[PDB]
Amino acid sequence: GLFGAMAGFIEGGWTGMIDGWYGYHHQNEQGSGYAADQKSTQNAIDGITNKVNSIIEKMNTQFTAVGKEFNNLERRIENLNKKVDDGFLDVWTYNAELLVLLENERTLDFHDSNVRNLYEKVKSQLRNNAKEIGNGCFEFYHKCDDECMESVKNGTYDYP
Amino acid sequence: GLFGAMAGFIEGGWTGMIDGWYGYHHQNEQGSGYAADQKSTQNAIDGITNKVNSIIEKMNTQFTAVGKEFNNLERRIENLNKKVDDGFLDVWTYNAELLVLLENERTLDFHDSNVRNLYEKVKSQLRNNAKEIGNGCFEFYHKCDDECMESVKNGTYDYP
Amino acid sequence: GLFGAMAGFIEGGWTGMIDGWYGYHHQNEQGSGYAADQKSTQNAIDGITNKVNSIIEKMNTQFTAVGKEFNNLERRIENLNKKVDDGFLDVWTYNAELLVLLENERTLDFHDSNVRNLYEKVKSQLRNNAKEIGNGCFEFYHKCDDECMESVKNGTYDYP
Amino acid sequence: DTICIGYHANNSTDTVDTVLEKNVTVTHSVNLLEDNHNGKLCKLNGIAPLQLGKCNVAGWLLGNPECDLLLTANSWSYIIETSNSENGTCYPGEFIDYEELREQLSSVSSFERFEIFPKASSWPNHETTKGVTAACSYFGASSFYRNLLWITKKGTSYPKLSKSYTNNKGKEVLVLWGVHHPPTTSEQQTLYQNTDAYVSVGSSKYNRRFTPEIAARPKVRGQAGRMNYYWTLLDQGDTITFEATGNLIAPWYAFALNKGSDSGIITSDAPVHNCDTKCQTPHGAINSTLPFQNVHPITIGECPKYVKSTKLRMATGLRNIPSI
Amino acid sequence: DTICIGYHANNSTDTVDTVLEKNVTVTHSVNLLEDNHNGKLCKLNGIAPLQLGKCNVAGWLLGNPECDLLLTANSWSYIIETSNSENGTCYPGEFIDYEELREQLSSVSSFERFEIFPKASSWPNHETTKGVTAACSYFGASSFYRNLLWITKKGTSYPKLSKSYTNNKGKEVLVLWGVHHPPTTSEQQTLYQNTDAYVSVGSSKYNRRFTPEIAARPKVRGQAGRMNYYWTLLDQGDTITFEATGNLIAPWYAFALNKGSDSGIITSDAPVHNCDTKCQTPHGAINSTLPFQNVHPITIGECPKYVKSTKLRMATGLRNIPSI
Amino acid sequence: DTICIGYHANNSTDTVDTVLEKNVTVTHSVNLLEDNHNGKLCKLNGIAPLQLGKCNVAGWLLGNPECDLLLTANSWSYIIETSNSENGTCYPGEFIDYEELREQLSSVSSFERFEIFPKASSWPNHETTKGVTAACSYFGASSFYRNLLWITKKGTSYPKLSKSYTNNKGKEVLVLWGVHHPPTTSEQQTLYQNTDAYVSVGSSKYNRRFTPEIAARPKVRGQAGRMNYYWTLLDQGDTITFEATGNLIAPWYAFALNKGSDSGIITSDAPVHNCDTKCQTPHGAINSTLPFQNVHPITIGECPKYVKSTKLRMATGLRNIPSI
Ligand SMILES: *[C@H]1O[C@H](CO)[C@@H](O[C@H]2O[C@H](CO)[C@@H](O)[C@H](O)[C@H]2NC(C)=O)[C@H](O)[C@H]1NC(C)=O
Ligand SMILES: *[C@H]1O[C@H](CO)[C@@H](O[C@H]2O[C@H](CO)[C@@H](O)[C@H](O)[C@H]2NC(C)=O)[C@H](O)[C@H]1NC(C)=O
Ligand SMILES: *[C@H]1O[C@H](CO)[C@@H](O[C@H]2O[C@H](CO)[C@@H](O)[C@H](O)[C@H]2NC(C)=O)[C@H](O)[C@H]1NC(C)=O
Ligand SMILES: *[C@@H]1O[C@H](CO)[C@@H](O)[C@H](O)[C@H]1NC(C)=O
Ligand SMILES: *[C@@H]1O[C@H](CO)[C@@H](O)[C@H](O)[C@H]1NC(C)=O
Ligand SMILES: *[C@@H]1O[C@H](CO)[C@@H](O)[C@H](O)[C@H]1NC(C)=O
Ligand SMILES: *[C@@H]1O[C@H](CO)[C@@H](O)[C@H](O)[C@H]1NC(C)=O
Ligand SMILES: *[C@@H]1O[C@H](CO)[C@@H](O)[C@H](O)[C@H]1NC(C)=O
Ligand SMILES: *[C@@H]1O[C@H](CO)[C@@H](O)[C@H](O)[C@H]1NC(C)=O
Repeated sequence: GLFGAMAGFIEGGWTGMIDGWYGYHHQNEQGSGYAADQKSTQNAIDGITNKVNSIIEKMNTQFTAVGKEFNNLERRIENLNKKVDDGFLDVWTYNAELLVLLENERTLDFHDSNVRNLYEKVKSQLRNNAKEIGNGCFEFYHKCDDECMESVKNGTYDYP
Repeated sequence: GLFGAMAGFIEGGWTGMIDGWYGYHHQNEQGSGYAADQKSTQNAIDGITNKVNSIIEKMNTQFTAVGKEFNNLERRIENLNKKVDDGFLDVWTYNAELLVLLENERTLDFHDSNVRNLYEKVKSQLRNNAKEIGNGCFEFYHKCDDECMESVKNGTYDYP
Repeated sequence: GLFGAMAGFIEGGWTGMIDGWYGYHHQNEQGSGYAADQKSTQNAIDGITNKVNSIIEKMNTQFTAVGKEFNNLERRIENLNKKVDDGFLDVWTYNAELLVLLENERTLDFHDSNVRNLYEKVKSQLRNNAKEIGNGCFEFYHKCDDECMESVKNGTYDYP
Repeated sequence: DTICIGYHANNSTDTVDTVLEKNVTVTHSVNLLEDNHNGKLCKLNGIAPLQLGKCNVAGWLLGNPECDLLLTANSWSYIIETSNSENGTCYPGEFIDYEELREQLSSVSSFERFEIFPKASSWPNHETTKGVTAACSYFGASSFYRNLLWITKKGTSYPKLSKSYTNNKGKEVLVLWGVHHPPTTSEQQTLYQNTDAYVSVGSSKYNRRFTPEIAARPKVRGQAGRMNYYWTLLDQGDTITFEATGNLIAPWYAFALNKGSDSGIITSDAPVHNCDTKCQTPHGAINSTLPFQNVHPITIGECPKYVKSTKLRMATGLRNIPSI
Repeated sequence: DTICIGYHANNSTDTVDTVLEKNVTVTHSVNLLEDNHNGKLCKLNGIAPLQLGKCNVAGWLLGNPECDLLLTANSWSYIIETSNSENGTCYPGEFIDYEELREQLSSVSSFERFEIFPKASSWPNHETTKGVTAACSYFGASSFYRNLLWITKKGTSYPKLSKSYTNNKGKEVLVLWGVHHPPTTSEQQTLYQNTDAYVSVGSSKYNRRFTPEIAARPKVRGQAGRMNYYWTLLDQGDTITFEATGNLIAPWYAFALNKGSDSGIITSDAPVHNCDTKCQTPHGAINSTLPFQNVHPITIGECPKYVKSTKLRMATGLRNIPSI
Repeated sequence: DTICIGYHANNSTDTVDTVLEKNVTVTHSVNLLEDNHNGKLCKLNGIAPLQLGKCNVAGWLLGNPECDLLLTANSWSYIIETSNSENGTCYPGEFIDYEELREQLSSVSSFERFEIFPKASSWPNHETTKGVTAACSYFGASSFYRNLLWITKKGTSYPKLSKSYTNNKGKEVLVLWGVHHPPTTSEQQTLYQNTDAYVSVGSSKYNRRFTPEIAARPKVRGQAGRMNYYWTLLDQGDTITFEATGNLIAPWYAFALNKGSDSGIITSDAPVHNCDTKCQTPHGAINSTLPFQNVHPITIGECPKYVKSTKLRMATGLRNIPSI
C-alpha cells in the first residue's frame, strides 16, 4: 500500500491465519503453521476500535424537530428554512462522504504500516542468520526449531 | 518528504524523464537514458484521478436561489438569513481551504512513498550485486547490458 | 508509531537532549553527550508552526450578533433560528473535534517519520563501518573521535 | 527452515471506497449509515404520540363532530396526522396563526379539557341552542364544534354580553374562539340583530377587537358565511374578558395544559405501536447509534444527521486478498 | 554500469500550499475554485430570463405606462431587474406582500395575460374613463396602470358594484387590485361620493375587507392620496367576488400562470445573451464543475459552494525540482 | 565508540487525544479552544456599550420616569440590559414591532434627542398638562413618559389637531408615539370627548390609521386602559403628519440618529469596564485568536465558532517518554 507491504511485497493474505490480523507462518523439520502476532493485533484493534468510536462518539445531536409548516404567504421564510435544511444536509453529505473515504485510506495504510513494521521487526533480529526472499519470508541459514521459531515471534532471537 | 525519497535522498527531479512520474535512468557501456516505470505511474494516475474526482463528485448541490429580499420591518429575519449565508460560507471556506491543504500534503507524500517503494523494489533485486550510492542510484558490481537493465525494470533481475 | 521509530525501535525519549526535537547522542573515548540535529528540528518547527497557523488563520469570521429575540407568536421562526444555531454549532463541534484528533495523529506520525529518516540518514553513511544495535544506536567498527562524530552529524562521514 | 510474516484474509465480501480506489474488498468493516427503520410510529422517549386519524389539529382542538375520540387526549410527545386527516374547520374560515398553534402544541405534558364557559346558563338572555350548522353534521344531523358555542339571538333581542375567566388552573390555559362573518346584512341581523356589532377579547396580554366583515364570497362546503378562529395562551392568574353585541362564537371548553418543550407533527399512515425511540420519522423509527442516516430529511428527537448518501461504510480490517 | 530510480520534473510554475509548507512548486495541479465568469446573463437551464429594464416587478405586473414591452412576457426562468428598474407604482402606496409576490413569481412556465374584468361594459353606471392620473403619465399625457382600472363616479352617483370571476383557466390566476386612500374627505366624496365607502374581496380562500383610510400625508411624485396594491392567487375552479361603494381600483387584467418551481430575481446591468447555464449570478454565468466558487455569494440554480477563498489549487503531480 | 539517534523528552504533562489513542502525553502542545473570559463587559471595537440598568429598551426610548440617566445616551456599540431591566412601559400596552426596534437600534453612531413637538404651545386649545398617570410614578408623584405627551381635553372640547414635522436633521429620525385605548366609553369621552375619535400618522412611507379599541380588560399595574406604542424611521427630507380627534399620545421628543451597522443586546449583570474587545459575550469578553470557543453560544462581534467541546488541544511536539 503506502508502506509497500500489503498487496505489495507480501502480495497475498493468509486465509490460514485465523487468530489475528498480522502474524507469522513458519516451516521447519518439525512442522508448520500460522501464529498471529498477538501484541500488534491487539494494539491495532484497540486503535481501530477507538477510531470508530471517535467518528461516532464525537457526533453531538440535540432534540430537534426538523419540519416547519409555513402558509402560502410565507414562501420566503419557507425557502429560508429550505436553504437551511439543504444547507446542512449538503455539508453533512460532503463531510461524511469524505470523512469515510479519507479515513478508509488511513486505516488500510495503518494496517500496511503494521505489517511492514512487523516484517522489519523480524528482519532486525535475524540479520545475517537468514536470507530474505522478497515475499515477506525469511530462510534461516541455520536450523530453527519450535522454540527458536517462538523466540523470534516473542522478540528474543539470539546471536545474529 | 515523509518517506525521505523526494527532495530527500533523491534530492532532484528528472527533466529528462518525460513519459511518467516515477522511473529509471541507466548508464552502461551501451548507452544511457530514462524510462518511466509505467505500472507505478499508471496506478498513481488512476489514484490521483480518482481522488480529484471524489473531491468534485461528492459535492452535492440542489437548485437554489440564495437571495431573499426583506422589507424594513423584517430586519430580524433578514439578519437570520444573513447568519445562514455567512454561516455556510464560513463552513465551506474553512473546509475547502483545509481539505486542499491536507489533501495536498497527502498527495505529495503519496508520490514520495511511490518513489521510495520503487527504489526499494530495486534494492531488493540487486542485493549484493550492486552498491548503493546515496542518491537513488545503484552501481552493478557486474556488467549489466540493456536486457539486464530491462530485467530490473520489469522486475525479473537474476541471481543476486 | 506509524514509522516504527518513536516509542518503537527507539522506545525512549532523551530528557538529556534539550536543544532540539530529534538528534544524536555519542559516546567515544573522549567523552559523551547529546546534540540535537538543528536542520531537521528547524524544518520540523517551521512545519508545525505553519500547520498551527493554517488551522487558525483559515478560520474566517465576520462581525455577527448571534442572538435574536422573537415574541410568543413567532415560535416557528424562533425554532428555525434555533435550528440554525444548533446546526452550525453541531457542524463546528464535530469538525473541530475531528480536525484535532486527525491532525494530532498526523503530527505524531510526522515526528516519528522525522526520527526514522534521521536514523536512516545515518545508517546510510556508516554502512559497513558500524553495527546496528536495535535501539537507534550505531557502534563504529572503528574509533570515531569528536571530529568523526561531528562528520556524521553534519552528513560528511567518510569511506564506508 | 523458514518463517514468513504476513496478514489475515477471509471470505469477506464487504467493500469500502477509499480516496485513491473504489470498491476495495476488506476483511472487516463497520457501517456508519443508518438506512433501515421499523415502519412503525413509536413512543418518543417513553411517551406515545397523539393520533388524530381522520382529523387534523384544527378539528381536534375546535371540537369537530368527527373527532370525538380525541376529547380524552392526554400526554403525547408528538402529534400524528394521517393522509386521512381532513376533518378540520367544518365551517369555513381562517384559523389565525394556525401553524404557530400546531407548533406550540407539539409536545405537551398534561392537558385537561375543562368547560370554561358552560352552555347551560352562562349566556343569559341569549340563544345558545340554535348554533348548529349542517356543514358540521353529526350523524346526518346538523351539529357544531364541541368546544365552541354559537351564540345566536333570543327571540328578537341580542343584548351586550360580557363573561370573564381567570385562570386559576395553576398552569396555562388554551382558550379558543371565533368571530362569525355573515355574507350580507340580512343574516347579520337575523342572527345577531345589531347590524354594527363587535366582539372584543381582553387580557393583560391581548386586546385585538373585531367587527363582522360581511361581504359576498363563494360558499364553502355549504355556507357563504365565514368563521375566523382565534386562540390565546392565558397565563396563570391572568383574566380574559369576552364581551360582544354579536358574531361571537364563544368558548365553551378550554384546555389547561403544561408544555415542557416542543417537537412537531409527524404526518404518516404508518402503524403506531408500543415501541420506543430517541429519533422518530414518517416512515418509521430510526436508530440513534450511527452518526448519519438517509431514511428521511424530516425527523423528531435526537437524530443522526440526514445525508443523501446510500453507502458510508468504514474499513476496520485490512484489504482482503485470499486465494490459497 | 549504473541504474538510478528517480522522478519527473518540468517547466511548471504551478504552486500549491500544504499543511506544512506554502507555495510548493508542483509539476501538475488542478484548480478547485471556479473564479471566472462570462459577464453575461444566460438562459438558466434552457429558458431565458425576463428582463424588466427600466421597470421593476411592481411596474410590470400593475401595468405602469412605461412597461409596455412587458405586456407580452412569456416563460422565463428568473427575473432580471436593472440599476435602471425604477418604473413601479407611479401612484404612491404600499404593494402588500410585495417581496412575497416577487419571490413566488420568480419562475413561471406559462403566463397568459387576459382581460378578467373588461373596461368596456363591466362597470355599469360607473365612470370608467376618468381613472387617469398625471403621476402615471404616458407620453406627456396623463394615464394609469394598464392592468388596473380606476373606477370613479358617474355624474354624482356611485352605487354599490359587485363583480365575481371564477377561474376556469385550468391553472392559477394572479389577480391584482388596489384600494385608494384619499388625503381628506373632499376628494373622497368628489370621487366616490359615499363618505363611508368600503371594498371587499371574497374568495373561498380570502376575505380581508377595506375602508378608505383618509388622512393628511406628504404628496409623493404628485399626489397626497395613496393606493395600496393587493394580489392573490386564485385556485382553479374558485371564485373571487369584488364589490364596493368606492375606493376600488378594480382589476382590469389578471394573469393565468403555471408555476413549476421558484428561483429568484437577478439584479444586474450585465448583457443578456442566448447562452445557457446551470448556475447564474449577477456578474455573469458560472461553471458548475468545480466544488467551490468565489464569483458572487448570490447565485441561482445548482451552484458551487461560495467561498471567500482566492486560491484552492490541488496538487496532482509531485514537487517540481528541475535543474540539470 | 557509539552514536545514537533519538528524540527529545521533558517534564511535560500536556495530553492530547489522537484518532487511535487517548490522552497521549506530548512534549509540546497548543490550545485551540478559547475557554476563559474576563467577567467584564468591554467596549466592542473601541466604543463602549449602553447600560440600561433598571430600565429596558422600551423604558429608555419612551421616557419611563425611572430612566432619567439615559436621557443623555450617546454612541454605544451594543446595548446592555440587566436582570434588573424592568422599568419599561409603566402604562400597559403593546410596543408594536418591539423586537424589531431593539434589533435596529443595536448599534448607533450618533444619537441626538431633540424636542420634535414642544409641549409648551404646540397643541393649542388642548390640555397638555393632565397627561399624568400613577402607573408612571416619579418619586411618589404621578408622572408619565418624558418623550411622549398625553394630550387630554381642554375643558369640555377636543378639536381635531394636525401637526407635521419634516426631518431636516440630515439623518434619520426615530419618531415614537402611542394610541390610547380606554376600557369603556365613559373614560373615552371624559378624556377625548369625541366617542368615535381616530388617530392617523402619515408619511411618504407610512399610513396606518387608528381608532380607540375600547373594551373590558384586566387592569395592569393600575389601569384597565391600554396604550400601544408605535415608532417609525423618518428618512431625511421626509415629512410625518399627525392629526387626531383623540386617543393620541403624541410625540414630545424624537431621536436624530446615525445607524452604521447592527449588533445586538447583551443581557448580563457583569461589570462594565474601559477594556476593549473584538468579541463580546454575556459572561465577559472573549479572545478572538483561537478558531473555537465554548464560553457562550450568544456572542457579538467577530467571534470564534462556538462549540460544545471542553478540550481541543493540538500536539506540536512529539510523544513524551522520559525516564532515564
Ligand atoms: C370531515 O372530513 C370528511 C372527509 O373529507 C368530510 O367528508 C367529505 O368527504 C366525504 C367523502 O369521503 C363526502 O361526504 C364529502 O366529499 C365531504 N363532506 C361532505 C360535504 O359531505 C366530512 O364532511 C367532514 N366532517 C365535518 C363535519 O367536519
Ligand atoms: C418611472 O421611472 C422614471 C425614472 O425614475 C420616472 O422619472 C423620474 O426620473 C426622471 C429623470 O430621469 C424625471 O422625470 C423625474 O425625476 C421622475 N419622474 C417624474 C416625476 O417626472 C417616471 O416618471 C416613472 N414613470 C411612471 C409614470 O411610472
Ligand atoms: C419600573 O420597574 C420597577 C421594578 O420592577 C417597578 O416597581 C415594581 O417593583 C417594586 C418592587 O421592587 C414594587 O414597587 C412593585 O412590585 C412594582 N411597582 C409598583 C406597582 O409599585 C416600578 O414601578 C417601575 N417604574 C415605572 C413607573 O415604570
Ligand atoms: C465465512 O466464514 C465464516 C468463518 O469466519 C463462516 O462462519 C461463514 O459461514 C462463512 N460464510 C461464507 C460467505 O462462506
Ligand atoms: C464496485 O464497482 C462499481 C464502482 O466502481 C460498483 O458499481 C459495484 O457495485 C462494485 N462492484 C463489486 C461487486 O465489487
Ligand atoms: C513548457 O514545457 C512544455 C513541454 O511539456 C512546452 O509545451 C511549453 O511550451 C513550455 N512552456 C514554457 C513555460 O517554457
Ligand atoms: C509564495 O510566497 C508567498 C506566500 O508564502 C506568496 O505571496 C507568493 O505569491 C509566492 N511566491 C512565489 C512566486 O512562489
Ligand atoms: C519543567 O522543566 C522546565 C525546564 O524546561 C522548568 O523550567 C520547569 O520549572 C519544570 N517544571 C516542572 C513541572 O517540574
Ligand atoms: C486520560 O484518561 C481518561 C480518558 O481516557 C481521562 O478521563 C483522564 O483525564 C486522562 N488521564 C490522565 C491524567 O492521563
